Amino acid sequence: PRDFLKDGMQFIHKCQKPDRKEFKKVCQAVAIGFVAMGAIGYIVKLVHIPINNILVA
Amino acid sequence: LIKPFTPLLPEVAAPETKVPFNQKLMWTGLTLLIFLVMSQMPLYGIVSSDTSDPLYWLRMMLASNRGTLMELGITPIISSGMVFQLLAGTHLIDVNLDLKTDRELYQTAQKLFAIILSFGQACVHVLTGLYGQPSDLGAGICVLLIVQLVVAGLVVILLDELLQKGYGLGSGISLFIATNICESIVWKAFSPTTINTGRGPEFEGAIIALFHLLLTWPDKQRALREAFYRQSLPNIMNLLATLLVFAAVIYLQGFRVEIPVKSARQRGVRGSYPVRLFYTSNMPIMLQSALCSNVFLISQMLYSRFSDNLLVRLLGVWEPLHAASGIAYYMSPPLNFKEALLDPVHTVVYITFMLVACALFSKTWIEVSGSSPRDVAKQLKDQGLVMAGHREQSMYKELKRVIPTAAAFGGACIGALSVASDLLGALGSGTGILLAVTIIYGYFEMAAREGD
Amino acid sequence: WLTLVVPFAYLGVLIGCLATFSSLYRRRKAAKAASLEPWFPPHLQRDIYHSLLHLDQQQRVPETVLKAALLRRAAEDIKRVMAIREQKQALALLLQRGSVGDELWQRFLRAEKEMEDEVRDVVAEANSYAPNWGQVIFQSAREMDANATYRARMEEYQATVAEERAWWDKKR
Amino acid sequence: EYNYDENGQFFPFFVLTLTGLVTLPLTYSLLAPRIKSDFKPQHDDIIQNQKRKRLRKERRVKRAIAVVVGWAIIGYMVYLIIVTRRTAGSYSIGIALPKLIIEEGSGKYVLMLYASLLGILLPYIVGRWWYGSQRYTREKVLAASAGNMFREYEGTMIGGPIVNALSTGEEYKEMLSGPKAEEGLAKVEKKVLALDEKILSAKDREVLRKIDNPVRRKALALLWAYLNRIDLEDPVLNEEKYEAGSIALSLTESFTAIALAFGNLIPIIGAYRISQCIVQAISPGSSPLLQLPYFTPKVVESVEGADVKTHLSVQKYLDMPEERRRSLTVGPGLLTEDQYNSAIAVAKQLPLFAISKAFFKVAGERVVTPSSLVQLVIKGRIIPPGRVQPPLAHAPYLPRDHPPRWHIFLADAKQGKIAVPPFTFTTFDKTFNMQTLRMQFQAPPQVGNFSFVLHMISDSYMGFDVKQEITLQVED
Amino acid sequence: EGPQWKQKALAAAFVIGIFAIVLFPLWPIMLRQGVWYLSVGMLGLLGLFFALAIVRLILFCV
Amino acid sequence: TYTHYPLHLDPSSKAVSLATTGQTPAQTEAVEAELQQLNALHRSLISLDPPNVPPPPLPINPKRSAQITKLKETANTAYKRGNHGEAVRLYSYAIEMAAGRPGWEPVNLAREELSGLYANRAQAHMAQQMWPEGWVDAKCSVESKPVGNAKGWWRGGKCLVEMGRYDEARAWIEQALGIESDGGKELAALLEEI
Amino acid sequence: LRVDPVVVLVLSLCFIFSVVGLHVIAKITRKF
Repeated sequence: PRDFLKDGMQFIHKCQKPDRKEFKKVCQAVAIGFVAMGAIGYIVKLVHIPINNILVA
Repeated sequence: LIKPFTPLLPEVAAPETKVPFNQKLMWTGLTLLIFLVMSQMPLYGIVSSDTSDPLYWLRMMLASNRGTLMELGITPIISSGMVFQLLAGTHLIDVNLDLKTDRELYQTAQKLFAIILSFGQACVHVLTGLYGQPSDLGAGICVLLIVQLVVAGLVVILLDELLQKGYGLGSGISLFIATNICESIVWKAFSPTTINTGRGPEFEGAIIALFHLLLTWPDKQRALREAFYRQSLPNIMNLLATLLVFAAVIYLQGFRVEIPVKSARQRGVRGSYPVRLFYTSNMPIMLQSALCSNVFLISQMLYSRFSDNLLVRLLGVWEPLHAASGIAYYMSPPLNFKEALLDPVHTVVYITFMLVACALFSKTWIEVSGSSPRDVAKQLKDQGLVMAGHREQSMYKELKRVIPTAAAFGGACIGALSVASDLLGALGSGTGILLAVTIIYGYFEMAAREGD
Repeated sequence: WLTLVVPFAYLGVLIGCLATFSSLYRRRKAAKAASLEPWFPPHLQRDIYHSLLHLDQQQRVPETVLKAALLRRAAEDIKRVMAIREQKQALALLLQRGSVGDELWQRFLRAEKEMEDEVRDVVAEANSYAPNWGQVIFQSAREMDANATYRARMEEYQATVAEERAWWDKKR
Repeated sequence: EYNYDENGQFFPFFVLTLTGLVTLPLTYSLLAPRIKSDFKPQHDDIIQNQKRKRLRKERRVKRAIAVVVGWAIIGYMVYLIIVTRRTAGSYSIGIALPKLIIEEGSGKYVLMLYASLLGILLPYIVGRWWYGSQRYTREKVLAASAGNMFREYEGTMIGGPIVNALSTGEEYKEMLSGPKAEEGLAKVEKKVLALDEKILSAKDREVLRKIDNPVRRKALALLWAYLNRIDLEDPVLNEEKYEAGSIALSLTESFTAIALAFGNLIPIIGAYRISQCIVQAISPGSSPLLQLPYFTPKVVESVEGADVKTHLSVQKYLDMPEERRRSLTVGPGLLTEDQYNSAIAVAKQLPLFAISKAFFKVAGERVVTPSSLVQLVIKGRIIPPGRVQPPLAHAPYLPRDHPPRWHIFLADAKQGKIAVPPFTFTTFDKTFNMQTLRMQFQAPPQVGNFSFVLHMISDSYMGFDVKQEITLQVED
Repeated sequence: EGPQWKQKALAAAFVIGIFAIVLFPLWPIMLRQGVWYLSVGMLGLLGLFFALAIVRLILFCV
Repeated sequence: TYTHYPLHLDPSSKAVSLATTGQTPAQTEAVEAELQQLNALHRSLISLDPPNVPPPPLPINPKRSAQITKLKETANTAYKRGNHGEAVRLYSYAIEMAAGRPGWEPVNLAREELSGLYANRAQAHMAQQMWPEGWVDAKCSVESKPVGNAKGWWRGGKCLVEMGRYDEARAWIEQALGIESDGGKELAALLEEI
Repeated sequence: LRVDPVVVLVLSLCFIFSVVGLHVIAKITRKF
């Protein structure tokens, strides 16, 4: 009902939020990891498309 | 009872002394490229292609492809893990103590079950007539394809230890599924494959399309109207929505309610105990996605045979591959914004089901995982930490006042994030984005805590 | 029946490649481990004792000189093992900081094993020399080493009085 | 299922975007105080040139070829677009890659190229990165050097033999390769062995004579020539000397780490002293009065008496009455007034920590509990003998400039070993104002109270050491 | 020794059994219908248990 | 595996001398010193007893200890009589006699004997106003046994303070207090009198 | 039984190359 939502609002108001510097730093780190994995996978698939099409008759 | 099988099964040697962080990262980066290049390579003897793909909805959760060397994927590892974790939780065998030889025999049995189930899966995949026909393909290529699948299964089941035994920074299962989601995002963003559906060929990629449709099209207004938001292929708006969901979940992961605590064995030393708003992170959405995939597969396999029935028709009706007007349809997420706006009751019931299911799954998982208040308070009492209250404030009371609310709120919060990312139209399902964010965040935290 | 031997041939060549690489890598690792430099400078008392034994075989030499040589060899070995026991814990605590490579740790392990083999060999030879002469040798060896280094320190501290007397006569 | 385009229609845009997304951001890669002294040492040009050579960074050749290749690709693709766009209702998917790649002509070539790449370039570069990130250790020195120097460690050695155990490094190999040894070996050995007095070298002549590999004997003779300010007569070896200085400083850092991990008092108190002597460029065992700029062995030999076994530190020298002017500023001899004035003006600016209160204290209560976390507070004003950064070391006889650090460790006297590793810091919290310094460690679980001895040993300076005795408490 | 041989035989029988049941989709069509009927009966029993649980929950709620 | 060295036993002497050419002067002098020490040990063993096996270090032959004690006693009587010359002469003779203790015997006994002899000779030298000799004798005494030799530290500090070098005396008495009871009071008095 | 990690990586690389060689041998036998 509404008691659960009030308890959630209370838990949110009691929680301490991350600052701007920490958020920016962690976002930059996660973005670095994401871009690394994605670019490696994309390069592998792109270079493997024509080699696969030449290998398979 | 599996003592004689112990010297036969090969296991990776333990590290001599220790491994630095750079060498660990190099081991991980060198063992992941092998998994990728093996997943992109085609098998031999494949004849009958363009065949219906069974366990289609499971390929997003389980790393595999259509006809590559990784058809077995990582299913034996996770299958053995789940069955033996269920056996340990249900307490059927005496394997509960923390003895060294007991856990060694446990891991040996797990590896043996994994390899035998991998062999069984390869055999059933070959002899079911999926790649071809046993009488049509021949009697010589069948055993060759069998051994070609079993060798890859053995390679991956033995390579998992190269990440788990200590040479890797984390586990192996949480990477082979976290890399495919990033792969799908980047390939959906920079796709070079053109799709000529008439009236000029267009690019499947997002940025490639925004460049092409802008450079070789008159009426730049109509060149951007179908480049910012088009519904047929990925666009720029979906990419920006994915970026927004990513930023929001990164910011929201950090909510934690620190509690003051000072030790009592060694006076003076202070500290803090964090309880994140994402308590049991990515567990409830994972359980909900697993349940949804299981019920969808069951409904589809039942409708493929008994479509002319009453209860089957009420369970779910599929059509092109996508359920509609059924229970599985209500469990299915809305396609786009207009698809949500055409039927309000569907969106309402889906929102409510997602929220309630995620919350209740988190609440019932917090008891099985062992992080319950009655457990964590006892663990802290055993470790010696006492609440740094005003006048001997108890720990169990505040801990049991904080933990259940945190869990039952984090479940609904992550469910709402997933449903908002799905309704807004972010690239990839919300489950994929949440997994790819949470796993990377956990590994970043582990790296920051260990060294660097 | 070529269709039934083709996959067997594939498996055979794969297993052969795996084995012929594993054996080669193990041999290369063994050669690299054996190519390491010795820890401490070449032993001299052992050389003198074995030269005396060879002169005996190529012979008349008494056994008192042999007992003296064995005593000196035991003293040298006890000094070596004392140094190793002093350095073991320091190297173990230092390896965690990362300021020392692994080759030094391997050299130290090989030196410890060689010293264990040497002490076993010398106590066996000593038991062969005289009845129940296996532990008294090492008691006498440690006592002789301590007394020798103490006497050296004392002579070194005593040989300085000349400079002090000269300085006092100058300042007077 | 696919069908590659046999024209220059679709791959131009794709390759142009993919090349631009890399060549656009890569172009951005291509696009505290100092002390006051009017004294310039001999051979200023050599040491200043070495100091300038110390730092070097181009960061231009690594990415210039990449940027120029990217821009050439962009240009060629724009040309292809402009040329081909002129000449240019179902379901069919294609790829924006050329046709000659999959044709029966270049298929074998591209397959062999990919096989060779993934079978050669990957393992080679991986082994390169592996064996390239193994030789450098935490203290920025070759692992072989630390391994070779660990063995030379002895039970008790201070002053003299530390230089001998330190000269056996590895950078001297790469610094003295080829015929660079026999070019100077004879002259350097003769000068060091003859000109120096037995007070500064007593028995190290034996260790200098016994060694036979002229890549270590040359380096050790050169190190002694540096540490004595010998001014050997040729303009080619001086740069090697002032470089062996910095090499010996780095090896001194490594040796301090080793001796500290071993655990002793005399080796540590000797490693700190040899670090001070190398940074200041004075012989270990000579009078510390040579830190002033215009002093020579004659002046210090004539000011602190004819022949005495103790050495007047800088403090006791500056605290004398106005007699030193009649002692060393006469001016037919030692010095002139114009130089002595600058000597005093630079002596009145050196850091000298003088602690006044060092009492233990536990956080959370008043009496310290056995096996608890106790932090010692030490506070004393920086008074020269007469997050703020301290001025750099006044040592114009080495290439690199050294920020003066301070090491605070405390040890007992009975067993003669160290108790807690030191807490090296390099900044204060601004005669001067009242500073403060803190350091925490775990108290030992006992009931009996015992005494400690803390050391205020500092590097980059010689003669500034505070040895105070404190008493710990455990009441329970 | 005899107990070790018995345990080895039991382990071999168990691995043969699991290796046989994993190949069940290769049934010889003799016992497939009975297995399907048994699975349907188990599913019906599970559905009846779930319905009984839902009814008990609705009754306790009232 | 062993490095062979061509030896040559000398008959009727039982002393070995390295034959002519280890192709290195350093190796030559090292082997020469080693053979010198080997001849020394051989002489000791042949002078021990007809059995050439050394006895264990558990028992101690009391004759040498008795001779050392009686020499120390007569030297103490000669010193208390008033003379100091023959006193320190006989003290040095007793030190030379105690130094004849072989190495296979325990080292603590000889260490304590040399401690006593050096302390007594340092005191006798202090009675002779010979300060450097007294200082080096006190240094040898305190180097032998540093625990319990309060008189040694006291004599060293007094010799220093008398002969100058106040910094060395401060360090000496500081280490004395760090090691350390009338000895503590005497050390504190000497440190305050510095 | 134990195995060194370098052996595992070289085994995986030899596996990939063996599959590639099998494919290219099949193609060669097809074209000729």
